[PDB]
Amino acid sequence: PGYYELYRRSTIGNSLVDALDTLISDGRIEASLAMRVLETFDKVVAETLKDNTQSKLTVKGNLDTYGFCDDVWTFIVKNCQVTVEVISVDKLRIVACNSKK
Amino acid sequence: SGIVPTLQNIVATVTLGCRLDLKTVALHARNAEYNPKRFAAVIMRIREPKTTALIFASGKMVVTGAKSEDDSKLASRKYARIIQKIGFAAKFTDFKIQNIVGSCDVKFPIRLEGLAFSHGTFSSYEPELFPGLIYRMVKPKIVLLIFVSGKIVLTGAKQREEIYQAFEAIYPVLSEFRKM
Amino acid sequence: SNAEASRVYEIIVESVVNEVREDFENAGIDEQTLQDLKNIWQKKLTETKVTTFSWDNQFNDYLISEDGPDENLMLCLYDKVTRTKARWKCSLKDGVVTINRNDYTFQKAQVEAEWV
DNA sequence: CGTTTTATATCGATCGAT
DNA sequence: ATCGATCGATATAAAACG
Repeated sequence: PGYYELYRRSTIGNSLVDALDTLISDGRIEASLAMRVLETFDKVVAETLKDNTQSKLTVKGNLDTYGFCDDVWTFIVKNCQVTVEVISVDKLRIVACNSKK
Repeated sequence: SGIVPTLQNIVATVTLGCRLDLKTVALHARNAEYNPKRFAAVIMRIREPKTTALIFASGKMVVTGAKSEDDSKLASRKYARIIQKIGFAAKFTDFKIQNIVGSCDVKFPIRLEGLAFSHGTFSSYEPELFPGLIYRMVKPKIVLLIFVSGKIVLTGAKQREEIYQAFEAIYPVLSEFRKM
Repeated sequence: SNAEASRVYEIIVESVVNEVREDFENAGIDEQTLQDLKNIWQKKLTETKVTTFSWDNQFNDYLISEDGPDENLMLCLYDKVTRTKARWKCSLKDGVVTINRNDYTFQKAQVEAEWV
């Protein structure tokens, strides 16, 4: 009964893992508490991106690799144009989960 | 006739002779998709020759999209080679082409309903369902999809020669119902 | 660089701290430690420099195969994936992406890549 | 039964778009 | 509400198989 954990691999999620690990190594918290924070994070990111996101970007390029396993799509786009709101990107890994249960 | 149908698709089967963990294949092969909930096989594609393979847990697979007998065997060998490279005792066995599809263009229009009424026992035409006329040829046993445009689809062949013989046989009747 | 991303990040850290305050108390860990987590979390974020924060002034083959501040990575949800021949079209939503040390967040993303 | 390929073509759609 | 548009059938052969 939870949310996807892919977001822990993002910049903000990875920073949280860092902060969480320093407190664990300092013995300021237990690893279990750290894991519980990560699981709350998963929820909060999913809700924050759903309710406080407005931008709509688009990616155009050559699909170098694709993959679909366990209800997860992975794409490696090379030599593409990412337009936000235009960005040139040599390589871009896209990992996505199902919007449905 | 002066025209030679173009082979557009060849379906072949290959027994790799060894059980497979589809979940593992999907994990180590690139361009692979595995969704057992809808199909109990791993779908994998390669670029040379541009084809798509259906790999099963039984170790057997189907290779589609090939445009020549050679590309089909060649592509089949690459898929088997990947399965091996992943870690299975896969072998290239029982290669066999199961279906060849070809298309043509006689260049002229065709009065389909006249062709259907004339060859009622072989053709089924009902634009409501499908715009093309379905001609079920007896010898060779090839199914043709005849369109008003002059475009011809021939399928059901196991030898590329059957597509050719099927087209030669139908050309006279196609010509007979040419809109002119 | 990106206002939206900045906003989303700040909302996430403040929101996560509120959601776990109850678990810290339940674990015997005091409020200062929770705050410490927020602080270290904030510092780390600033160190990455993927966008600017309101607290920044305080911190003056055929087989599968990388991941770091230099990997351009998009993590998100998918509405529908479809391909015709070698032309793929991906409708994405609620995602975040790091492109050349800069972060962006999106409501919707449209992908059009050709597998060739 | 579902999935894949592929040529071919027509009839509703929803479809951003007037 | 209306466009050119792309979208999901519709039809064909055939194998794999849970």
